Amino acid sequence: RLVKGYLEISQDGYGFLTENLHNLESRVAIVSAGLIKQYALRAGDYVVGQARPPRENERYATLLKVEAVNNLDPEAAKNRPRFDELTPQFPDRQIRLETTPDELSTRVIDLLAPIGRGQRGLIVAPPKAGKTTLLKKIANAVLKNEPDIKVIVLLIDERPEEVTDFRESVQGAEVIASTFDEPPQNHIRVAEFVHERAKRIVEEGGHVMILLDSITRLARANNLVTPPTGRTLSGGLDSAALYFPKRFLGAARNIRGGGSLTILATALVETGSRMDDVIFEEFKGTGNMELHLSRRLEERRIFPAIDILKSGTRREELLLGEEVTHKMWLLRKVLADMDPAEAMEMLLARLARTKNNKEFL
Amino acid sequence: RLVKGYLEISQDGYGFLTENLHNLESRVAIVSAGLIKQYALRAGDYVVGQARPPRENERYATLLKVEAVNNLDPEAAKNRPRFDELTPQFPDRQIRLETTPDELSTRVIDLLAPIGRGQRGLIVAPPKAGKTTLLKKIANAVLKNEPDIKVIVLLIDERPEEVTDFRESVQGAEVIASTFDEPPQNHIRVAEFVHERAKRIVEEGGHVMILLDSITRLARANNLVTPPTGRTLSGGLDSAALYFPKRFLGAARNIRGGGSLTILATALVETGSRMDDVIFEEFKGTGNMELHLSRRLEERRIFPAIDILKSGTRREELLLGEEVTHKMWLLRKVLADMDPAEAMEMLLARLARTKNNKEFL
Ligand SMILES: Nc1ncnc2c1ncn2[C@@H]1O[C@H](COP(=O)(O)OP(=O)(O)O)[C@@H](O)[C@H]1O
Ligand SMILES: Nc1ncnc2c1ncn2[C@@H]1O[C@H](COP(=O)(O)OP(=O)(O)O)[C@@H](O)[C@H]1O
Ligand code: BEF
Ligand SMILES: [Mg+2]
Ligand SMILES: [Mg+2]
Repeated sequence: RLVKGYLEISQDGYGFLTENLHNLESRVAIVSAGLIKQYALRAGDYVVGQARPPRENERYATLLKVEAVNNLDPEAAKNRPRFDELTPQFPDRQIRLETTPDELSTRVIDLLAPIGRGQRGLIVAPPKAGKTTLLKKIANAVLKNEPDIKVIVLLIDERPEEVTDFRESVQGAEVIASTFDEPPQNHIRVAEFVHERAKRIVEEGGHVMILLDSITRLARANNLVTPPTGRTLSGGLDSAALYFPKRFLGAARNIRGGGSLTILATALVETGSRMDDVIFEEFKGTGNMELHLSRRLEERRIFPAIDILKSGTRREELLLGEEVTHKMWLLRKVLADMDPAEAMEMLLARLARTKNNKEFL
Repeated sequence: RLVKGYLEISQDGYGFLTENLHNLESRVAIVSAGLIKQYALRAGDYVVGQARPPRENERYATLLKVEAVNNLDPEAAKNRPRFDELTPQFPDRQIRLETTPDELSTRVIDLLAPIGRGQRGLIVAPPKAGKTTLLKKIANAVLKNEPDIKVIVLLIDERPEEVTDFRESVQGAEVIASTFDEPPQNHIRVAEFVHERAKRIVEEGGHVMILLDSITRLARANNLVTPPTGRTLSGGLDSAALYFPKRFLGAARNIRGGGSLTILATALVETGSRMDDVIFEEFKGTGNMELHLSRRLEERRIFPAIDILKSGTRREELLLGEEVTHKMWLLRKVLADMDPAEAMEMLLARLARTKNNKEFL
């Protein structure tokens, strides 16, 4: 009998193998501390192994033998550089964007913010600005441009029917979701489990995409979970709550020894709460990529409703050639001085004629 | 002897059958934990059954036998998917509106926010902006367009005489009311009971329609009831009180297995308190419909006093055909630029000539 799951090591030295729901389930498989020490297994490690029905007085199946860890033969787990000791460097492998149903979005993103491997990016938009739809387009583009990259879609505290829509429209990539009906406890648990899985995969030199809608809601759950920390930060935030979201996002990095962790998350702003603004400014100092969306552009029904002037990445030269670098610099200079909605309107009109490369030509 | 009511399960595993007043009554019928276990009854379930006079030393009549649960035989109770387990989808069945005493209002709403089954909608207006009268029009229009839909009206913390007006104007559709004379505890209890009833009916695939005036007042009661939660959001809002209103509203959804829960509620804004505005922005992120009414349009006595540009839904394509989609897109493009009051004036003048479908022609 074969069982599979993702390792979750408890406090007692033994662990369980989880399902896609990322929660304790009746079918989880027991993993003894002996096996964990035997294979240097770590939280989030994907374990596949033959198991047996539980004996009498046993409520969960026990993993008799470990077969594959993170899809590989487990000796390599013993002698590998730990994810935490991997050298972080800047995103050195740009990732072109193109999605057929709306490739305006992909070309505009590419012209506004290049994506590499190890990207620590954020999209900052008010509610109802295509934020979620842009995330969908990016997911589709990645699953066409980088099929090799494990694309993980994490949805925290968001709308269930949107969860269904992405699950259906992601063409099978790992969609982990926890709707707003769930308490922040569920959100934090699922997010951390997915995060650990991603770090374990990257520890195997893997390139991982995490499309995290509502990182702000994740921070909200973190604050709701932070037990006191004492004083209150301006806006209602807690001083020690944002440490966990900060670490969570900062995990995204490029590795010199193989693999990359790229987390692209969606940020809410212009929400009337100092809390949201403080979270945004706190995360911007950690991220390498920002794309700002304008509420007014959406109000005019101009899509993608991007605020071009505020958008950009850091170290684009590492993701773009000199010709492309000068092209983008020219484009920003031309558009820098002038109004947002008009900017998107003529950018769309000019890019609509042809693909971006010819739009240059 | 027969009795009927709605099931309210106590902490001790037994329950009582309630009347329309949605509270403890002397006439409530005891329900043993047994019957609940056999019939798998749940809170809000409507139970009808032959009862007996209570024995000596008994204060409440006891349900000797269960005959029907939610108007259907008890067997289906044992084998049915739980409401929490129902797959949510987008509102896929538009509900077209009309009320004879004001077809202007209903047709403008249809042109501004088409309604589907499972709609999580909201109308946002300052005090004295027709929100109550508009809700009255919607109640009347639904009781003419969708008699099949169980029309439940919930009036929380609102003017009593308006309650009574709705009583003789709702034409018998279930209305559960709790004026501002009641404490917030009564509001919370009654709202939760009605909510559970609605979920239980939809669990039987029923299309349930909930018109909730004073949802902001419901949130006020939630905040007043929340025992501490420690910190406070800007404007005086509690950090954890709003979870319950959020879950309450998010219950509204479209079920892919049949039935729907469509909740439309009245929101108060421009009230001079950060609290109402924070509530509005927070529920806007959960609702799939917003219809904005302008105080100035009321002050000019122009009705309905709708702010067209701010009003709109999400996924209209699922509720309207392509011709209607293009028509409304054209109408907004034309109306996008015009002043609120004057835009409404021109709209009313044009639509007054004919039924909306001929106004298209
Ligand atoms: N590129 C687009 N094309 C068509 N509609 C869009 C586009 N972007 C946004 N919208 C509309 O805006 C609404 C909100 O977009 P969404 O991204 O889901 O919200 P948010 O930006 O707050 O996550 C959607 O219902 C959608 O119809
Ligand atoms: N369509 C309308 N036609 C005539 N009078 C209206 C209309 N809408 C609102 N009003 C007037 O505005 C006042 C406030 O309306 P209502 O929505 O019932 O109260 P509130 O908006 O303060 O809850 C009422 O006294 C009513 O006479
Ligand atoms: F309305 Be957005 F999705 F926050
Ligand atoms: Mg969204
Ligand atoms: Mg009112």
